[PDB]
Formats: sequence, structure tokens, C-alpha cells
Amino acid sequence: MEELTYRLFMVATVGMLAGTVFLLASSREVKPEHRRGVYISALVCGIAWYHYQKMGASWESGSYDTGLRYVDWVLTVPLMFVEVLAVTRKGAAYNEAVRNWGIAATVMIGAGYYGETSAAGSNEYWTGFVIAMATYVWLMRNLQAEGEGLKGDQAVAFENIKNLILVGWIIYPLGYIAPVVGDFDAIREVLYTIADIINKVGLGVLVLQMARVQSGE
Ligand SMILES: *C/C=C(C)/C=C/C=C(C)/C=C/C1=C(C)CCCC1(C)C
Repeated sequence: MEELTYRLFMVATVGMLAGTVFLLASSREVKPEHRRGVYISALVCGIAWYHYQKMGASWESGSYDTGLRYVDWVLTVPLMFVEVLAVTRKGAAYNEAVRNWGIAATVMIGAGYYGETSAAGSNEYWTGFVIAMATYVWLMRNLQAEGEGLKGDQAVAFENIKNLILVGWIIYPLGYIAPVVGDFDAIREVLYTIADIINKVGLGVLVLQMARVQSGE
């Protein structure tokens, strides 16, 4: 398990870089007015690339720092919401949701960090899990309600974005609890890594697809 976890960190590092530069190279495929989300998706993968290089080194040392993962999350999750909410909102409605969902994400990630750095299975560990889970469910319920009025190819492309988040983000609470299900500390890190690749590279691909649709392709 320890070597598998290291290898996955190394592969994910190159994968985040590939996502970054793939998305940048692909921006010419859509109209200028629809490139912003693609560029933000590239920024998300680029920040992740930076932190994945650090996480692989940290894991390899034998004294791993989950703070690297959590700082990456706290910076990137609000950016992902910026991309999502721009599809359905502008102006006042956009500003309100970006702020409120960003605050919620920060609470979720901070509660998780508090719990994960507590003794596994302790009241503190479960306190962080429960607070994070409630905030997560609030976010997912808000997301489900977004764009329910859309029709046509834009509706389908937005539903694909929503579904990636609604399904893919379940991996994170599963990773968080893995170490109390078995001798699975490394499996937490495996699951977080797989999740970050799926969610960050996948969202970028789907934001690019949305931009193709918005461009009339
Ligand atoms: C790019 C990274 C992403 C999208 C990270 C997402 C992280 C989460 C949705 C984390 C959620 C958690 C819970 C719902 C409960 C346990 C604590 C967390 C922070 C792992």
C-alpha cells in the first residue's frame, strides 16, 4: 500500500500538469467569450500540480503532511464553484452564490482538517466529519437546484457538470473514513488522489465541453 500510494502521487502530479496544459492548448477551440471557465479550470489543475509535487515528496519522506492536501482544497474548491455558477448566474445572483458557497466550502474543508488531524475515531475526528458532512450536503442540495430551468444542449452539458460533482465528490468522505474501516491510512490518501484527478481534470474537460456548446458547436 505505501508504494502504491507513492506511485499514485507521482502519476497524479504529471496528470495535473497534463490537465493544466491540455486545457490551455484547448482554449483556442472555443470562442473567446467562453474561454474564462477553461482558463480557471487550467488554474485549478495548475495549483493542484504545485501541491501534488509537494505531497509526493512529503509521502515519500515517511512524515506526510495532509495540510498540503487541505490547503490545495481550500484554494481550488471556490474556483470550481466560480466556474459552475457562471453558467447559471451573473451580477447579483452570481456574487451571492459564489460568496455563500465559498464560505460553506471553507467551513467544510476546515472542519475536515480539524477532524483528520485529531486522533482517528475520537470525538474530535467525528465532530469534524459531521460538520463537514452537513456543509457538504448543503452545498450538494444547492448544486442540484442550480440550472433546473435550462433546456437543450446547454442543459445536458450543465447536468454533466453537476453529476460529476454530485457523484465524484462522494469519494472524499469515503477516504476520510477509510482509516476507521481497516488498517487503511494509506487508502485514505489513495482515494483523495484518485478523487482529485477525476474531479479536477474531469471538471475541466466538462467545462471545455460546456464552452464548445456555448460557442455553438
Ligand atoms: C479539488 C478538490 C476537491 C473538489 C475537494 C473536495 C473535498 C471535499 C468535498 C471534502 C469533503 C469532506 C467531507 C464531506 C467529510 C470529511 C471531511 C472532508 C473535508 C474530506
